[PDB]
Amino acid sequence: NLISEQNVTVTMDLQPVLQLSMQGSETVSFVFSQISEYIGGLTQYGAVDLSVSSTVDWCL
Amino acid sequence: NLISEQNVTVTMDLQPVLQLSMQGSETVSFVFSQISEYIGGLTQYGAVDLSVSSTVDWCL
Repeated sequence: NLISEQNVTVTMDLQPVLQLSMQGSETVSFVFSQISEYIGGLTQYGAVDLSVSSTVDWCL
Repeated sequence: NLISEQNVTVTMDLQPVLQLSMQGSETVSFVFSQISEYIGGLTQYGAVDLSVSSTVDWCL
């Protein structure tokens, strides 16, 4: 039972990837100068959007 | 507790709205040429009207 052997060591790392990419304007400005704006207020549509890249279970 | 975050800054300004709109004649003329006008005087009805648009408490 003569034995000649060679060994290799395998190292595997699962680095966590957590990315939150936001597109839009980092300043959102509401300007009230008319009466209508005062009574009803500015409604801004699609100001900021968020995209999520993840490896594990995530909650935003 | 890996964290990926994005921040947006919201700026809200409440600009004061103060409007006094006058309708009528900016010159009001009283002409006295008859005796009756002298003794009793001209009475002018609805010479000037004022409309107020405001955001805060106001006194006219």
